[PDB]
Amino acid sequence: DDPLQQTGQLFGGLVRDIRRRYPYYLSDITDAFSPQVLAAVIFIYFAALSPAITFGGLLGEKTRNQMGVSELLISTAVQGILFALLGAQPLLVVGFSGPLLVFEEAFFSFCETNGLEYIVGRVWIGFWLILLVVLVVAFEGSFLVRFISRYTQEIFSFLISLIFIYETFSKLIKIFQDHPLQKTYNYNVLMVPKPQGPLPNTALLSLVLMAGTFFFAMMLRKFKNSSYFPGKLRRVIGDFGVPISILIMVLVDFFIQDTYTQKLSVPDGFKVSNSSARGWVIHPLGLRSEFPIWMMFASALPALLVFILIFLESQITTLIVSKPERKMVKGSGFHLDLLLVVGMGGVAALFGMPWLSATTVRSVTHANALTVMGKAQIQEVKEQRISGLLVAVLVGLSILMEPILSRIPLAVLFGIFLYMGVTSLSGIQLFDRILLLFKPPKYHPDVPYVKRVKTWRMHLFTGIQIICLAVLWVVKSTPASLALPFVLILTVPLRRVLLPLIFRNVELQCLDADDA
Amino acid sequence: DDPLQQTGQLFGGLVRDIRRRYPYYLSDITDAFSPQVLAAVIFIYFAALSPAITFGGLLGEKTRNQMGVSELLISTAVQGILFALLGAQPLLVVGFSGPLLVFEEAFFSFCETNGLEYIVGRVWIGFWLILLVVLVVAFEGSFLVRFISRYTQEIFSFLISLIFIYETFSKLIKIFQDHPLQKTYNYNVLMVPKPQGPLPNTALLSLVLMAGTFFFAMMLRKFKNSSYFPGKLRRVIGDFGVPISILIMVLVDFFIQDTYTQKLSVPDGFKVSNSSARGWVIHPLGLRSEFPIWMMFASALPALLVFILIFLESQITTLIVSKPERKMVKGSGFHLDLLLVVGMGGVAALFGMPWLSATTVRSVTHANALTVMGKAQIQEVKEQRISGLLVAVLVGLSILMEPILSRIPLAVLFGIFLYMGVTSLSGIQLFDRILLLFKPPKYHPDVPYVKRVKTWRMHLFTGIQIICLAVLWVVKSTPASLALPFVLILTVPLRRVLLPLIFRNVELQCLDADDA
Ligand SMILES: CCCCCCCCCCCCCCCCCC(=O)OC[C@H](COP(=O)([O-])OCC[N+](C)(C)C)OC(=O)CCCCCCCCCCCCCCCCC
Ligand SMILES: CCCCCCCCCCCCCCCCCC(=O)OC[C@H](COP(=O)([O-])OCC[N+](C)(C)C)OC(=O)CCCCCCCCCCCCCCCCC
Ligand SMILES: OCCN(CCO)c1nc(N2CCCCC2)c2nc(N(CCO)CCO)nc(N3CCCCC3)c2n1
Ligand SMILES: OCCN(CCO)c1nc(N2CCCCC2)c2nc(N(CCO)CCO)nc(N3CCCCC3)c2n1
Ligand SMILES: *[C@@H]1O[C@H](CO)[C@@H](O[C@H]2O[C@H](CO)[C@@H](O)[C@H](O)[C@H]2NC(C)=O)[C@H](O)[C@H]1NC(C)=O
Ligand SMILES: *[C@@H]1O[C@H](CO)[C@@H](O[C@H]2O[C@H](CO)[C@@H](O)[C@H](O)[C@H]2NC(C)=O)[C@H](O)[C@H]1NC(C)=O
Ligand SMILES: CC(C)CCC[C@@H](C)[C@H]1CC[C@H]2[C@@H]3CC=C4C[C@@H](O)CC[C@]4(C)[C@H]3CC[C@]12C
Ligand SMILES: CC(C)CCC[C@@H](C)[C@H]1CC[C@H]2[C@@H]3CC=C4C[C@@H](O)CC[C@]4(C)[C@H]3CC[C@]12C
Ligand SMILES: CC(C)CCC[C@@H](C)[C@H]1CC[C@H]2[C@@H]3CC=C4C[C@@H](O)CC[C@]4(C)[C@H]3CC[C@]12C
Ligand SMILES: CC(C)CCC[C@@H](C)[C@H]1CC[C@H]2[C@@H]3CC=C4C[C@@H](O)CC[C@]4(C)[C@H]3CC[C@]12C
Ligand SMILES: CC(C)CCC[C@@H](C)[C@H]1CC[C@H]2[C@@H]3CC=C4C[C@@H](O)CC[C@]4(C)[C@H]3CC[C@]12C
Ligand SMILES: CC(C)CCC[C@@H](C)[C@H]1CC[C@H]2[C@@H]3CC=C4C[C@@H](O)CC[C@]4(C)[C@H]3CC[C@]12C
Ligand SMILES: CC(C)CCC[C@@H](C)[C@H]1CC[C@H]2[C@@H]3CC=C4C[C@@H](O)CC[C@]4(C)[C@H]3CC[C@]12C
Ligand SMILES: CC(C)CCC[C@@H](C)[C@H]1CC[C@H]2[C@@H]3CC=C4C[C@@H](O)CC[C@]4(C)[C@H]3CC[C@]12C
Repeated sequence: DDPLQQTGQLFGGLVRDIRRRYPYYLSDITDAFSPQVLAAVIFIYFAALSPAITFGGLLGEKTRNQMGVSELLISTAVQGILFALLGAQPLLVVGFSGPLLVFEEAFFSFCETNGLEYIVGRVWIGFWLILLVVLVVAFEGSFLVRFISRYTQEIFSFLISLIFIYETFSKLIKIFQDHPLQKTYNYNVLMVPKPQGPLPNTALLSLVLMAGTFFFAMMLRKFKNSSYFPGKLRRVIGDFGVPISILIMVLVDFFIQDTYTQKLSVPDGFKVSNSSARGWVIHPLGLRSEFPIWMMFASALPALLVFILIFLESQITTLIVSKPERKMVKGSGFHLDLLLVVGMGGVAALFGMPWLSATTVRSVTHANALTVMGKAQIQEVKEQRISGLLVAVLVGLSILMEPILSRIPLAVLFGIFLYMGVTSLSGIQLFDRILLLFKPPKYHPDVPYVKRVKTWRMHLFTGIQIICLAVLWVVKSTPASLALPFVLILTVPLRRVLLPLIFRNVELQCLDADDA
Repeated sequence: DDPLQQTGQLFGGLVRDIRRRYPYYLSDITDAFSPQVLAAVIFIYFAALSPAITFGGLLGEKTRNQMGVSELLISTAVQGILFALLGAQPLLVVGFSGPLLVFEEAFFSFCETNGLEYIVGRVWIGFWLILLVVLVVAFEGSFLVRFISRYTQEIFSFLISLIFIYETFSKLIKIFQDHPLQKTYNYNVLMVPKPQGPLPNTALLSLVLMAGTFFFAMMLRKFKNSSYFPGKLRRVIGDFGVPISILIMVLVDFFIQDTYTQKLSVPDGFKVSNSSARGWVIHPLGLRSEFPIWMMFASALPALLVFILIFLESQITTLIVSKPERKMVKGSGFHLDLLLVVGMGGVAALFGMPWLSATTVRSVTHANALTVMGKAQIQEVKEQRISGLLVAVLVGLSILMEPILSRIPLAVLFGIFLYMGVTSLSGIQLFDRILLLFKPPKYHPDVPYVKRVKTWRMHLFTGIQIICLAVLWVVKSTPASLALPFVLILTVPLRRVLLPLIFRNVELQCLDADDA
């Protein structure tokens, strides 16, 4: 029954993953028939879209429009639809991530330096990723995911959410730096690409919209598990907590018409950003210049790095989402998801669209959205394919529904990112122990490790995980950001060889447990 | 032991009030030796000052400077010092109120029409208030305060808090109306009296400062009764919850130097606002024109109205502050406080300074500030004279402490008013029953009246008190605002004659109880 086992035959895990979930496929359609599911579709849409808009914008300027917002949106749409329809864990949101953007920057700079075609280079990376993932899934390489314990899962899960929170505030600060609070402003300024100068009331309204959206979302989450209004109405309003918070604060900005706020800009149509550069289908052998055969084979070495990026990102996200404490009964497959995510991404490279990964926050957020609360204990989770499908389709149709997206500020969706960032920390025992450092020892949650492990030893354990978080954040800050996944890999040796020396088994078993 | 009893002798209550509290007078100095007491001094200072600044400003413009901020500040200082040193309940904050402001415009408008000297008119009102209060205290007229039950106390206490909250938002709205969020602004504008035109970033920053101060104050109140940090540090930070919230958000505005925010303006020195109109000491017989002897006797009729205003305001505030549920052991005197408050106010009229009253929110706020929490049950209250004395002295020295006050925005102190407004509702059973209207019947607090009175009957009782609140708010809105105290008087007949018909004794006794 345990997914992470070596069968001892070629593609044994892949078959066993299909065999376990596809029996539930008719349930994966009906279970979606709930208002809570529709509230998740609306929430996770904006959670899924705005990153693809942002990263696409960032790719555009750092890759000279070889790959822009349109390519990313279509990729997130097509791979999102397929993965929802064919995957093992539909609650995983497949999209673009920060470590993937860093690779594209380095790959572009590498290609620029050596003087090779970037987009043609990726096609080969994509082919080697298809070769590697088939070779990995063949021998059931996802068995090594067993070794990654809560220690490494939580260190990861915490770091990703901090980033998500950090970046959100970095955008608010950027708005304030762009539109400073001056004494006088210049009004003879163009706003056709974007505002050339500073603008009045822009930065403060952006803060008001961000703070307000995070407030309303949190207060409606507080309202969900309150004792006000009838139980039906309290849940319905609580389930649609974010969509109400968005609608309100979007309508707030709609009425404030004279003042400027930065909105969600999408491409005009379904066309590549730079048409002169590349077409919709990228040629392996080359576009303009004849692509070298040395790079055609040496594409293996970056593809190995991209595989490790997509593997760890996706497989650790699968762990986090399919934890025992989260009441997920339909079953999670680590081989079929890895095969699709990388396999699709490899074929996506052929059409000059970016390979994606099962992103942690968006996956967690989508799981948390579909998770229902009893009495605070988790009753069940609405595990189905319709939520992940509809989000992907809506992301695909984002280019068409510009009229609607044009009235939605970025400030409000940054308020939603802050809500996603804070909410992501909820079921992380690391974060729980970070709070206990500040709380006195008498006022502890009396959890198994609190009762058994000594207070100073528990804090010492928590201390070492901050040292790891700190080191990971330093590695992230430095140019060597593609080394970050390999530093997180060292978190597994730590718990395996280093901690057993300074700590005891009894404490280690209590602090780091598979189930709680 | 019960204060509200007829002794059956002249000035029996006054003697009995002195006899009960003055034995504790040495305790009323030492009990003030606590950090929590110093945190109250800082909090209640701004709570006491900014109203005198505002009402003084309002008197100034509606009385042609015959009485402005200077007179009000000195009155609140002198009467505040004396009442703290000589009073029965030092926790009562004596200051100017809205119903008193209504009388001063009404009396000025009367004097302007008939063509009489306003300030000389008040001197006679003051003499008749001294005659009435001595005649009332003689026969122990504060025995009628017994008839005022939680019903009328809570209806009052709630209405006063709603006003306090309403007015706060009316000032924010005014700022937004004054400094609208436009596309373009004019920078060639004078700001020497105040900004002549609209200004950028002023209204939104004012909202940010107000929202931020109310947030920090509430989160530090939430922190006070949390389980974070050692018990000493949690209380100390919790007790200084408002002063920290003020300091922070004042320093926030200090760093935002280019943008404009409206600050606390006080007079330059200790001089009357309009020297030409009149001097410090007002002459009974007249200043310029010979004051009529018909008004010298007819001054009784407005003085009777002012007495009823100051009596009900102060005596109902004394009830609220000296409730049984609030752990106040040193004893409350309703005769000695009424004698001082009105008697001082009558003598204050002679120097052209405004008669004051024991204001409900500022009294409640000051009591709530000095109230310590155990475990949520009230352990004790730090009842002493030093808090009320120091506030009054600081209000007196506000005119000299201009450099510090000039850097403090109004926006932040409006955030403190909102905090005072919401916190004032805490120990009001009316407000508690307003929440139970929305909550389901199964999730009720299990208080005596919840289990004894039927849910539909309790909601019917609460419904009638909203009808009263509504009627009182309508009477307040209309020109007849001096009729409001006499409408609140009718709240006592209601519970006495009208409710016993539709309701039963058992329910009435449970819903309206002297102790809980
Ligand atoms: C869940 C409820 C939480 C939200 C409820 C709302 C509470 C707060 C309401 C808004 C007020 C924010 C307080 C800070 C005020 C700063 C004012 C300002 O803009 O100053 C100018 C400053 C700029 O300072 P400056 O003027 O020195 O900049 C330099 C300018 N030159 C170069 C010209 C010298 O801007 C900022 O503050 C930017 C940084 C943002 C910091 C505030 C972000 C917080 C908002 C989201 C809330 C998240 C925390 C909540 C806690 C977690 C809860 C789970
Ligand atoms: C304890 C924490 C609670 C406080 C922090 C939570 C608040 C989050 C911070 C942001 C403020 C909220 C967003 C308000 C939306 C309006 C913003 C704006 O632009 O206004 C434009 C409007 C003006 O709109 P306008 O300018 O478009 O109107 C048109 C005018 N013409 C046509 C002339 C151009 O501003 C106002 O009217 C002010 C409204 C303020 C209302 C919000 C009050 C916030 C203060 C705290 C309230 C506490 C509530 C909870 C109490 C209970 C506590 C448990
Ligand atoms: O852009 C839209 C989303 N956001 C906004 C969040 O509010 C965002 N911006 C980032 N940017 C900073 C740097 C490069 C430009 C944008 C960024 N960078 C990184 N990293 C790469 C840098 O090494 C860190 C390693 O994961 N990781 C991010 N998360 C995304 C999900 C899975 C991974 C963690 C991330 N997220
Ligand atoms: O934090 C806000 C406090 N302020 C700011 C001024 O210091 C304020 N402003 C008022 N107004 C401003 C705008 C023009 C009118 C005055 C006002 N008006 C009334 N009343 C209605 C006038 O008829 C009387 C109703 O009983 N009562 C008030 N209270 C305060 C004392 C205890 C009692 C209730 C009151 N308070
Ligand atoms: C589309 O791609 C082409 C080819 O990469 C870009 O072409 C030229 O301009 C760039 C600067 O804008 C230079 O860095 C290139 O060297 C130059 N290349 C050639 C062959 O002329 C073009 O700018 C891109 N267009 C957009 C809209 O991004
Ligand atoms: C001080 O008081 C005097 C007397 O009331 C005010 O005097 C004059 O100006 C007023 C308008 O500003 C008129 O309404 C008065 O009728 C007029 N009275 C006389 C006798 O000339 C004076 O304005 C006040 N000054 C200030 C600073 O408020
Ligand atoms: C699903 C698609 C898009 C992924 C592409 C990867 C290919 C190579 C994968 C997907 C499904 C896989 C097959 C699934 C099941 C079996 C049955 C087993 O007895 C032998 C291997 C075999 C036949 C696998 C071979 C490899 C396979 C064909
Ligand atoms: C586009 C941006 C600005 C906001 C989008 C949010 C929209 C889609 C949200 C906000 C509030 C939502 C509604 C709130 C509650 C209910 C009751 C439920 O039983 C059926 C759906 C229904 C009727 C929702 C439909 C979707 C809804 C209208
Ligand atoms: C419709 C649902 C099921 C899928 C959502 C995504 C849809 C809208 C997207 C994904 C890929 C997109 C296509 C990608 C490529 C092209 C070629 C171009 O010359 C015309 C548009 C066209 C044909 C696009 C139309 C819209 C499209 C089909
Ligand atoms: C450079 C720093 C920030 C990175 C390392 C994280 C810091 C905060 C960690 C490392 C070791 C930790 C300490 C280890 C042991 C104890 C003893 C316990 O009774 C109280 C907490 C305390 C004192 C911990 C507090 C947090 C701590 C100081
Ligand atoms: C503070 C002053 C100026 C207020 C003036 C009010 C007058 C009427 C008050 C103030 C003090 C009062 C006296 C205080 C003490 C006593 C002793 C008692 O056994 C008989 C009544 C008697 C004699 C009181 C009578 C009324 C009294 C004289
Ligand atoms: C005038 C404006 C800026 C607000 C002024 C508030 C000042 C007076 C407040 C803010 C925070 C306060 C401090 C906070 C905590 C303590 C610790 C306590 O054991 C003694 C008092 C002391 C040291 C307070 C002194 C007064 C203080 C500095
Ligand atoms: C000092 C403490 C105990 C009391 C606080 C209030 C003080 C500062 C106030 C209240 C009344 C004020 C006085 C009122 C009247 C005048 C007359 C004027 O021509 C000079 C200033 C002078 C003399 C004031 C000085 C300051 C004063 C004494
Ligand atoms: C002038 C305005 C404020 C008047 C409205 C006040 C509201 C709150 C009052 C007026 C009439 C009241 C209702 C009258 C009758 C009933 C039926 C009873 O079985 C439960 C309470 C309930 C439902 C009351 C609830 C409160 C109520 C709705």
